[PDB]
Amino acid sequence: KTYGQSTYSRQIKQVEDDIQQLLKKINELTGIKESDTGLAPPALWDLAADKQTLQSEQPLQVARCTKIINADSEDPKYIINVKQFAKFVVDLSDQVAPTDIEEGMRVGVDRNKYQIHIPLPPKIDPTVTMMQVEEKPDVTYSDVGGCKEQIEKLREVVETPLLHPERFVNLGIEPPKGVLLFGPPGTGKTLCARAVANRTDACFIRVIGSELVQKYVGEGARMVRELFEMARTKKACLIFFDEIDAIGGARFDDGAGGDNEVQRTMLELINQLDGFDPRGNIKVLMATNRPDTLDPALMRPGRLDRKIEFSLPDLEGRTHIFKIHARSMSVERDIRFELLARLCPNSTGAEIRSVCTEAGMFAIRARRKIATEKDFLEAVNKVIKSYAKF
Amino acid sequence: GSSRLEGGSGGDSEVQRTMLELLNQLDGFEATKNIKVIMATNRIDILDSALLRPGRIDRKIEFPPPNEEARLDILKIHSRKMNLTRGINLRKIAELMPGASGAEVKGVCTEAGMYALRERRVHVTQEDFEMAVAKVMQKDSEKNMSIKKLWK
Amino acid sequence: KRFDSEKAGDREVQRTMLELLNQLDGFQPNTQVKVIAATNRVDILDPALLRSGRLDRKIEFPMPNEEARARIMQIHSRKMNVSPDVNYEELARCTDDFNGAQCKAVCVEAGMIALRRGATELTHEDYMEGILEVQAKKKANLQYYA
Amino acid sequence: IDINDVTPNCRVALRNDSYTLHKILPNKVDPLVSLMMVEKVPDSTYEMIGG
Amino acid sequence: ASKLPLVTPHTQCRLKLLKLERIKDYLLMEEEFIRNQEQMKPLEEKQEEERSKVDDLRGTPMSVGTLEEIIDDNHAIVSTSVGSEHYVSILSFVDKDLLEPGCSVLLNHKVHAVIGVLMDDTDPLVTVMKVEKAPQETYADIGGLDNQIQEIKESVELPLTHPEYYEEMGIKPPKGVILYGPPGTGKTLLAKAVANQTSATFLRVVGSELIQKYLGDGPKLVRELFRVAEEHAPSIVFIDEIDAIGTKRYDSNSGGEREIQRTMLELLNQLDGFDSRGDVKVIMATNRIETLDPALIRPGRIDRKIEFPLPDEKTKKRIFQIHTSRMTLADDVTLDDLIMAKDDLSGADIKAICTEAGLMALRERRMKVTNEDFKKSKENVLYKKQEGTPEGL
Amino acid sequence: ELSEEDKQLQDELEMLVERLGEKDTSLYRPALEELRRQIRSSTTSMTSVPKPLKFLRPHYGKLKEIYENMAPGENKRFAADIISVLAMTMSGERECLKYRLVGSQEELASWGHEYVRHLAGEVAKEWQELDDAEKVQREPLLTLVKEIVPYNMAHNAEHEACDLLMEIEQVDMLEKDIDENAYAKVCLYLTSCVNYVPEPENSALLRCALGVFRKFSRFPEALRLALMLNDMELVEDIFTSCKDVVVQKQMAFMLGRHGVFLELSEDVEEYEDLTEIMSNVQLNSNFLALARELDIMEPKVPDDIYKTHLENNRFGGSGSQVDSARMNLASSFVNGFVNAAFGQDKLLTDDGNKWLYKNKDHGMLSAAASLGMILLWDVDGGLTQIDKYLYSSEDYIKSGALLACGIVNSGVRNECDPALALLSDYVLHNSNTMRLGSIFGLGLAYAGSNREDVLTLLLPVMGDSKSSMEVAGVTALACGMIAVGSCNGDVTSTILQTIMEKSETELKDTYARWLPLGLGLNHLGKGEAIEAILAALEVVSEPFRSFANTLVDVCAYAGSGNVLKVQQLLHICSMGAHQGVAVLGIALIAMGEEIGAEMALRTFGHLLRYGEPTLRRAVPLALALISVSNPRLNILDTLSKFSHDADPEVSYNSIFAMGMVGSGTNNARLAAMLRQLAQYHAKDPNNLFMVRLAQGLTHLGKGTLTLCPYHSDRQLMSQVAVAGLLTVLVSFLDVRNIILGKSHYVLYGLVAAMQPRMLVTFDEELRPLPVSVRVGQAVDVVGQAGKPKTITGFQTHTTPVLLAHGERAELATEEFLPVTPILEGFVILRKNPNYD
Ligand SMILES: Nc1ncnc2c1ncn2[C@@H]1O[C@H](COP(=O)(O)OP(=O)(O)OP(=O)(O)O)[C@@H](O)[C@H]1O
Ligand SMILES: Nc1ncnc2c1ncn2[C@@H]1O[C@H](COP(=O)(O)OP(=O)(O)OP(=O)(O)O)[C@@H](O)[C@H]1O
Ligand SMILES: [Mg+2]
Ligand SMILES: [Mg+2]
Repeated sequence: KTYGQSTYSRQIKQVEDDIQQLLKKINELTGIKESDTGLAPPALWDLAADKQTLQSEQPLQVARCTKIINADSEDPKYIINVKQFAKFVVDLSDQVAPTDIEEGMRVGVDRNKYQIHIPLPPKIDPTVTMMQVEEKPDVTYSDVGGCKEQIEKLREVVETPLLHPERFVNLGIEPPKGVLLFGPPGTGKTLCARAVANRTDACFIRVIGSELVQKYVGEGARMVRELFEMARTKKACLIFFDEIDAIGGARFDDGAGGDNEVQRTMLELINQLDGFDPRGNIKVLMATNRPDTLDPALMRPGRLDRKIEFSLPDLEGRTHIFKIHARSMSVERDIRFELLARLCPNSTGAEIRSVCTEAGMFAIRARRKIATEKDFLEAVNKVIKSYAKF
Repeated sequence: GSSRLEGGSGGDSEVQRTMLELLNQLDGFEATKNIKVIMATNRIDILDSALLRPGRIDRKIEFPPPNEEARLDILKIHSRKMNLTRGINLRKIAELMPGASGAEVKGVCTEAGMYALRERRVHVTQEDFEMAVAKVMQKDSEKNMSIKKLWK
Repeated sequence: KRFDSEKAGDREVQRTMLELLNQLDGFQPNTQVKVIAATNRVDILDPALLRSGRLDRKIEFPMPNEEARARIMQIHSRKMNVSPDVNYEELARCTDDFNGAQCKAVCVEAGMIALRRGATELTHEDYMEGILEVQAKKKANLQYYA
Repeated sequence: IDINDVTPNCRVALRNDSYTLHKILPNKVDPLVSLMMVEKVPDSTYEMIGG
Repeated sequence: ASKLPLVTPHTQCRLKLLKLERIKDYLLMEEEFIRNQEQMKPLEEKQEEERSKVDDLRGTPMSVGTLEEIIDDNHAIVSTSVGSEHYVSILSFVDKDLLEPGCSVLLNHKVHAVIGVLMDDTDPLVTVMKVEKAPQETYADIGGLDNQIQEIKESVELPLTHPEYYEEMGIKPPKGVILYGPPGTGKTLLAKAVANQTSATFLRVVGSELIQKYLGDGPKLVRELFRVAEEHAPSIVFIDEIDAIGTKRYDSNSGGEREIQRTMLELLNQLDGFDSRGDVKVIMATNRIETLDPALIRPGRIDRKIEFPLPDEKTKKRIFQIHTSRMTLADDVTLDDLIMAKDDLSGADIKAICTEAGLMALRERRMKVTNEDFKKSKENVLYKKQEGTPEGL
Repeated sequence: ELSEEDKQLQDELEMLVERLGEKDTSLYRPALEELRRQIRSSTTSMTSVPKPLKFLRPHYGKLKEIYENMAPGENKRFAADIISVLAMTMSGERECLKYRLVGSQEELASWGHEYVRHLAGEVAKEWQELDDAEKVQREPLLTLVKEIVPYNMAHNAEHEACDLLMEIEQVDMLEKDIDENAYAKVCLYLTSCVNYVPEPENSALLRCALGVFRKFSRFPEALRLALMLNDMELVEDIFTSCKDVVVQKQMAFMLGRHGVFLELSEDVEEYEDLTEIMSNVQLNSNFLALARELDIMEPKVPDDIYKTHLENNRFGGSGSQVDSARMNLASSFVNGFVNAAFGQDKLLTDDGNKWLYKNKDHGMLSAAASLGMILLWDVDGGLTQIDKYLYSSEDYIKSGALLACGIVNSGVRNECDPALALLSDYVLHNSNTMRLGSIFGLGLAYAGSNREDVLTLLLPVMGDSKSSMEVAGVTALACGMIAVGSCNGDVTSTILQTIMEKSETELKDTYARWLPLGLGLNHLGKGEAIEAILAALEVVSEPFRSFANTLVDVCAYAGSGNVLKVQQLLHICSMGAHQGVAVLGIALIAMGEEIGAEMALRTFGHLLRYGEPTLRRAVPLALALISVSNPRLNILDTLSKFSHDADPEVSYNSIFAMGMVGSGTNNARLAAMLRQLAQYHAKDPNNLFMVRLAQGLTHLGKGTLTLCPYHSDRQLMSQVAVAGLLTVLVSFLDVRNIILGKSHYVLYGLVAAMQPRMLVTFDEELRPLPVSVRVGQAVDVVGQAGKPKTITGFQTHTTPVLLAHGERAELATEEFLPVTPILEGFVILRKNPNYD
């Protein structure tokens, strides 16, 4: 047997095995054999055997997707383009009001008279619709230690104007609509981005620069346009371009074409950010390690108004980071996190988190259930000193 | 071959599916099976590196351009199945054809056959072979100098 | 610019450019549709596109001078409650090598600084702080200069 | 028709109104591999490939 | 099977025994009830004829479409083979957990309602990338690493084998490992050994395979490599020869250098970015670590950095024994004489020595390898040194 | 083997089997000390069995022999200690504990946790096996346990310490060394273990937790535990002992929420205000303040909920002719539910007589009561509006006004006793309809009060001759609600006498089902104390006897999670009509622990799959009770399946259960499903009535009210709320005759369970104080190291938030320190002195 993990370990194992066996017996007795045709469990062939599939196939007809092109006269007369089928001049159904249908939107049409029955959401690239955050991270501003002024500026750029709009309209201020985050690796740029995503009560669209690079000519620009249209659809929506240096390289066209397609994608991004048309209620973050490579047009105010600089934390910030990262750890009662912060010279929150994890693993190695100050010291020696060449 | 993730196809291209199945069969069949495989290539570099892995076809043999004796033997091999007249000195033909390769030696035989055809006899002659070499080697030199001019 | 290169992709945009050239000026002259074009770079534009029958009036837009900077700051401070102390001439002198966007940034940053401080109306100090913020100047950790 | 005869990659005939497999039509195997055996490969030897 | 989430302390405890005893009691109740009711009445006929009604509802000639978008109200836009798209109703007998954009759905012939979903091929890139059991060997072959093996196990194996140790302390396991050392020390060997000894989908990619010839394909390849790594439960992604794609990242470069940099940036984001990485472990090997990017090997990206040194005195003997295990030798082999020289010999060099000695014995027709054969093979192997003598010394 | 120098040096002692035996003293102390150091030395791997132990394993018999009976000074002690540690691997008898009892007395921390845990398990096993007769032998075990416990507490094994003390049953020892840091974790673990343990130990665990909380002066937590324990003397003691008036106000809020009133002595400080908070006099004012803050004041007419124009009007002309009176009744119920507690309504307020006379027969009674439902919690304003209808030419309208007054007073307590003052006149009136209205109004107004005057007023009605079975059952229900959780001898004797007095033919009536329900409500929550009632009832006719037996048993074991009782009920299910009550009681019992709730969901699914119509007509009503106000997608799908069902009773019960599950949630998906169901049952009057009721329930209040009995982190149970839910559901058991009939006023029992979802935070002087909070799904953090987060998927709002089921709230900033840790309901917040 083993060395003994717990007095109840054998009982837990036995009960788990019995639970698995009972589950197997119940499954065998009730049937529920897997189906290769994608059939739900018989207990959920529910209203499907009958009584709603019947009453859904009887009254609910089949509509066909089409795209309106023109509306003729005040009297309803709509030109539609059924994909790969045909084009028709069609009328509305009694259920749909004329105001619901506009030019360019997708409308379902019946198969007999081809009249519009229901408007449909706009067609959007899967690769741009998957940029939306949907589920937001659990990080908060309290988990970012050592950055007070930076976070204050970031909030007043992205958070406060959305939360308390009247405060700025009253004083006649148009708050900055873009911010750039730059600094040494591991300083907390993406962490602050996650905090902003969590706190925001609005659309958060996450875009990675490398995604906009595409094989075919004129694809990054199309993706950028679709992304900004989807953003405009919303009442207010934040876009975060991580690693923007991938596509924001400075214009250097000369002789043989070099990165011309990426430059075109950048130009489309610039045009969307600031151009003839008015940008919606869209606030834009950008995080990068090499702000130098960015182009003057993109770094101009009106596209990136604020430039927040992230630097290695001070002693107090290092102490706060140590506390934050040791919060959810099994540690002794009194550990001099101030001593640890001093003992680690200029270093990043990533280094501090690595130190905490390595202290925990030294404990796990020595077969202890409580990380000690000695463990933390050994972790500092291993991370800050031994790997000092990196 | 070339590579398994080459054009971004993710290995789904037919050219790479064929390589995958060839490698699968090669790994499946055992060494002590008296089924050996000999693969040849004029372009070793572009060859896929997954075939030269240990546990597969790893041994490799090189082939310089044929020397005089090799050229004569290849000429004999490719002229075996042709009606040749008495006293045909393929050795003198090989000498009159210096610095020729397998393709040239193969083509000279067909050209000699065609010249015999034009003369309308069922046998190839030494003069026919001489004219055939004079034609094929000269056209090869013409192609070489054309390539040189294009480079210029 | 059109160049003889073996790289594809550029040839498609070149074909679109040729169509645009023909539409601007060519067979079937057009006299009812005007054109306005804006470019950050004119050294890369094709000669056939910078011709005198297609883009006749090439207007240069220089970086603003002191008076231009003062006017821009006034224009963008029209709507804000600004005290009658701000020396827009001093701000123009101190904002050398700026553009209109940077001057707008100066004004909006002055407003935001006032908001941070909790002030109803802006001030010359707020404007100078905004100028410093927009300049995006970093310190070298020491100032050994006299 | 027994399913065991409905093998992968085999031509079949489906009825008109409702597609219902009702025959297993002949298939062209097209064996392209039984045409490159050279037996013992006579008259191909080291002596005559000298060099 | 959608069983209760215990979420008791999650460590062996009396509360976790009580919550678990309760589940067992309820399951026993259900089992007894179902058994007794089945004995009283089979209900097999009732279970049947519901399938008959379902088959009636979904006609005989079911067509295969392609789901495009779910309106989230038991309605969908489905594209037929020709290319047309229809706005139909997702019926109640279709397992909606399988529906996702791009899936192959089964459509009714007349009404085109979604009445099922078909399974799809299993090779996006999995068959190409996965290594299966490593053909080389298990941990037995590796000789003289020991501490490096322990570090790798603590990185990749232990989290899957005993996760309670980590869950107790509340620390998450170290993110990734990078194996660095001079050429021929055993980085790929250890990676293959852990791959064959582990229970997680192991994926291997050589950095030279990420230098694609078309714009954006390197980034797409890394994106898809990490895409089919969360789809396969626990997984280990081993990017061998990272030095090809990762580099100091000097801005002043032209050509494919920019594309390589973009690929590296995408890999950086995948390793640590906005989104949580799920349960995937990354291993990397590099003969040349000094030229890598600090952003690429920063702590949060790669936690552990293992050094692989050249075998010194006894690891050499161990590799020699391991590689000569399946090889008959004459009783005059001075393996100690072979290893005694301080010739910076590598394990790959030892393997080549053994293979060449066997090959030349075979050439000479002998039935056993000799000490002179080993010595001549070693001399031939060490003949591949090159360089200049006086230069640098 | 490679490093077998360890083997060689281990032999240096192993072969010297008597190295300590040899007379030379150089090998006595140093040798054993070196062996102890080696075995205690740790390793670099977490694999198994440290190398020294794996090496000394075989040398067990000789290790024993070298101990035997040599000199007792130090040699025997050290030998015993090494034997003990080695005894871990052999895993036979209790040799580790034996030798620790007789061996070296060192500190276990020097030996490590993997050994302390083994020794603790052995101590527990020996204590359990050992009989009480051997007291003097327990003392060494007691001192060993004393040594173990603080070690676990200091090394962050609070769960282990609690487990050991619970196994040896000496749980009272914790309070003496709990310390102020591990008290939170220990109390949480004990309170979590309380649920899954039998009766003789659950109370002990709760009392130990309360002791720790009182020791550290966590008065709100202590009062929560006292309320759970149902120890009113403890509740009074805690409340009076608390010497901080603000904390006493917070506890007064908790007591008022739970429906518990303490008769405070007039001399107590701030007595009138502490008694005003408990009486919920300000509840209506706070509710209206929240409504104004959230901007939901505008009344909503039933048409807004119905949204007929969205549906495809295929039959907009000569459509199906539904019962217009029934649909008007549905509209009245929907209006009442939607506008509940707000005070304004666009139908009855503007011109109420027209809307009332639009209905027919009893529909007038229900519509009139809807006015009180709307004016809920507004006793002051209830009368000035209900007076117009209190004097009407229609007995139905007057009875409805009586019930409306009762409803208005329900949930709040005044010193004027308006409900009694108004409804004591018509209790014995000769009109049975007015009797019904007055009885139900009084019951709803004084539910959970245990008022002797009201009870003695009501009780004679049951025995009165000129009282229909309906009035008798309604009086039993009212008495049960008034005396819920009281075991009133008067009520139980009266109900038993009434049941015995009636004949078999009279008991065949369904209205008679309300008497056993009354007894069960009276005895609710008192398990093992209903044997007397069962014995008394054993002399009634077989069918009704079985029904009453099952109902009383399930009501008595309500909210206990008794697996044995659930097993008995499943046997009953697998005959008569008591099977439905058995199915309902399964949920009634499992309504607590989430584990039990979900396993019961599985069991109910199997019950619907294999079952008879009687059982199937009751499963849907069990689902609603198990998950009321918790719109779970799986449960909603299950209910939607059986909404379109052949059995009309199953369809009706499924629709109403869907409404109950969605009660007070405004769930968009549920609203869409209900509109689809209205379209489906466009031409079925009863089903359409049920659909309209379900829509009204779904939009109960305006998202500001809940019917969930539980509160305070889903740990405390509301007797009045459970009583109302049981009333409505047991009535539904025969929906055709009661609800779709002449007695649908029973639906107003839900007013008992109606409570707000708000989270309003006040200052120290009972004044609104907006504060930023994070609202997200709760996360269980038991037995997790450190201070892990307590919420997931959270967002930030300002103080007056509406909390959905399973939503915890946590203050965003450290500016304010809450008096109570459970951020829910009304919470007083204090400034934090060390904010910056
Ligand atoms: N101030 C900080 N407080 C707490 N944790 C921090 C801080 N700075 C960095 N970290 C840690 O660093 C980890 C690395 O992510 P981070 O956001 O810092 O990277 P980054 O600066 O955006 O990196 P890159 O330059 O590679 O894009 C974060 O997960 C967080 O744990
Ligand atoms: N310690 C060792 N034990 C056994 N074989 C070894 C050892 N070191 C190297 N080898 C041999 O080296 C051969 C070369 O592969 P290996 O995995 O060692 O390379 P590597 O260290 O990853 O080198 P590179 O940096 O060039 O990728 C392996 O086949 C293995 O047989
Ligand atoms: Mg980042
Ligand atoms: Mg390698």
